[PDB]
Amino acid sequence: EVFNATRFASVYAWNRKRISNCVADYSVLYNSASFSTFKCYGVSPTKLNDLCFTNVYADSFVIRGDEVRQIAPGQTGKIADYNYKLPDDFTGCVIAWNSNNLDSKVGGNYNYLYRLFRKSNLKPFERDISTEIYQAGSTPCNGVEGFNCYFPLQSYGFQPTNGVGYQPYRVVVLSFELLHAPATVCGPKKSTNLVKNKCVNFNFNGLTGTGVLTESNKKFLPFQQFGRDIADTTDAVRDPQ
Amino acid sequence: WNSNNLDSKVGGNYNYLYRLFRKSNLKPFERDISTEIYQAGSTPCNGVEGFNCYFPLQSYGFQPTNGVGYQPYRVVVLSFELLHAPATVCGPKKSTN
Amino acid sequence: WNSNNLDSKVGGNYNYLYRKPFERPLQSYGFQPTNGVGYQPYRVVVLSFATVCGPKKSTN
Amino acid sequence: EVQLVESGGGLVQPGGSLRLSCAASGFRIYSYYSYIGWVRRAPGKGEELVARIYPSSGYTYYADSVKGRFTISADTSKNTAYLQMNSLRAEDTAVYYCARWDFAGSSGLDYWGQGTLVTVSSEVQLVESGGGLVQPGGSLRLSCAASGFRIYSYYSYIGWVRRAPGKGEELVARIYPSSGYTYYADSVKGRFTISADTSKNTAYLQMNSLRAEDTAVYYCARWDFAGSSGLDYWGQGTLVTVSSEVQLVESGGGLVQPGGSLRLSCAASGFRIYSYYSYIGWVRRAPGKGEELVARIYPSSGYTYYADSVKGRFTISADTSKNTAYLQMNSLRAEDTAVYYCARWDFAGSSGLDYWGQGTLVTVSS
Repeated sequence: EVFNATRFASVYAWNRKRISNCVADYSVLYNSASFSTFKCYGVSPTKLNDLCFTNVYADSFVIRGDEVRQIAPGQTGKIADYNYKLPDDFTGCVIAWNSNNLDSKVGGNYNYLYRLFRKSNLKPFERDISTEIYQAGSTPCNGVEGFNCYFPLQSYGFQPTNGVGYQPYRVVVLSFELLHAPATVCGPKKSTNLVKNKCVNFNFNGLTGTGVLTESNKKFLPFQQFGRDIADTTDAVRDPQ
Repeated sequence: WNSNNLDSKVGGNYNYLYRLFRKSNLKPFERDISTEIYQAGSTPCNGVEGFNCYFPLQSYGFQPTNGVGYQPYRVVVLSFELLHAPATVCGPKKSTN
Repeated sequence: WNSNNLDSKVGGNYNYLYRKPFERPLQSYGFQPTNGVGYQPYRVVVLSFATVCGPKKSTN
Repeated sequence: EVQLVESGGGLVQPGGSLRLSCAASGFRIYSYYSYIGWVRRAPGKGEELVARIYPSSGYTYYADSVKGRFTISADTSKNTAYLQMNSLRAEDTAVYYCARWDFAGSSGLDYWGQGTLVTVSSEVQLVESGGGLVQPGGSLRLSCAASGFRIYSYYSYIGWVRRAPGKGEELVARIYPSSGYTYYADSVKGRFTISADTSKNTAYLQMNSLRAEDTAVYYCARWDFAGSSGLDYWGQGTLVTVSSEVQLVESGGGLVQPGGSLRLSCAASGFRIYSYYSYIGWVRRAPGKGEELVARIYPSSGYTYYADSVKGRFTISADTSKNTAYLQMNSLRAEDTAVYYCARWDFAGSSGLDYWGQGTLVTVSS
């Protein structure tokens, strides 16, 4: 619904889609080979299927192909600094593909805006939709253009005739959040039955280890999902089903 | 800055010259004070002026009566060099009590 | 390696024919001993480049 | 290398229009989101922003003083910015300049063109008069008005040229009012004075102590400040009288009796047969027929090829020291009457016959 969305946001005003209460198959996205870029930080595109997460956020927008490379941790540039940035501590996936048959036309598809001018650089997940005329020089702009005064948001003239670097690309960035909270999202992973009083390997909603899964009376508060030993290791779980 | 009270006079201040011809453009901070006749056309100049042959320099006829774009301006350009030599040109120190 | 005294022939050495990297309609080359370099044949050998090691040099 | 280059100024009638053009040299506009606009400086004013075009974003922006009249456009193939100024008024007289703003996070106009003057008022000619008859020892004054340009303020210099009967043009004098200097030719120094009146925009030549040898048609000419230069605009003149490979070239055709033989020869012009692997064959066209192949020789490869209709009778050969192709036709029959032509087949990797010879007729009869 995001990747094949018919409409993407202007990058200066990139959209954020909340994905929750679902099964997340990422192997179907990765191996579709529809993407030119599918760069996952920390955890590979097909391994993150083993992680559940409580929330997944899909940041959806259109940029020029030459700016796709700026959507990464530690980067600078007109998109990384003024339209859409990623944090150094990014463990998500940057997925991008050519949309030269969707977001471009002869004469130019100007539906997508981006920021050139900003008083300061963006925080990793900041969005900035101000229409104030940027003052580059010494003369107050007072809302209008003039010498060293220029409206900060311009369209990308996306045309099918552009070389690849200026063809439009659709970019979706997937941020995956692991909280103390129970998962609402799991990968395409089948469950089995519980076994007690035997040594087993286990996986409880993404929590793994080896031990004997006996039943107990630990008085977990209604909202607690896991317990702890004197060693501060997990010594109990609540079964996710 | 404007020097229309220094480098101009009624009748014309002709104390300043500039080059109208040069075989090629100057390199940054190049100076060119040659006095050979520039050959603008095909006719050999052989050291003298004539059709399509001109002395490369010209005077600026500076007058107080010129419009602003033709009034003389004094220009000083500050070229700041970082050499292996010790720094010797530094602004004032921001000292306090 | 010039072969003007080996392959070239006065009446023309026409036994070498000519017409995708390393691919292995045709006319021959008129190699001739009395002609200039353009028509002097060369033995051309191309070395594309573990199984093949040169010598280890040594001393006393 | 990187610069803004502009032209297109001139004189325009109020209510009409003028178009300016500024080329992007050393850089491109569209592909770098570089923005090129126009700025003007009206007499009595400093710089005023007029318009900016961003081909890469598809937008044009304008200053309030020109909105509704001026259009800014660009040609991304020609990499040139243009300003189309419609409905011009006298108040729009200004030197127009092009300027460069790169995309950003601040920016500004760092690169500038040279500027050109747009005059809007209610086309260049040098207009002269003052010729006539003067007696030796007397004097005559010529006058050349500058129409469409200004001598002092546009650095357009005016000189004089004379052409005596039986002679070509000889430079007489030059005046440069913008520098305050005059120059003379050696033949008139000490007698002729050149002057100008900048309030009349007119150049004058005062010729004293004229002699019969000074009879000439005198002309005025313009020399703009300038590298290369020359005299483009000239006055009409007035008379001052002072008084009291490739081709295959071929021959060898003619009449041969059947059972006999005939030899044809083509000289290779424009190329060399052996050294460039250019192969020469023969094609014939019999009366009542179109072209038929006869033979091809490759002396540089040692090969010959023949058409089925001549195999066993015709031999093709070449002499590489004469750069000439030959056809030896033995046992000729009446059926072999044809105009024979040479054709060139270069080695390729397909090829064909592009260059053809002149042709010659071979008649076989009794």
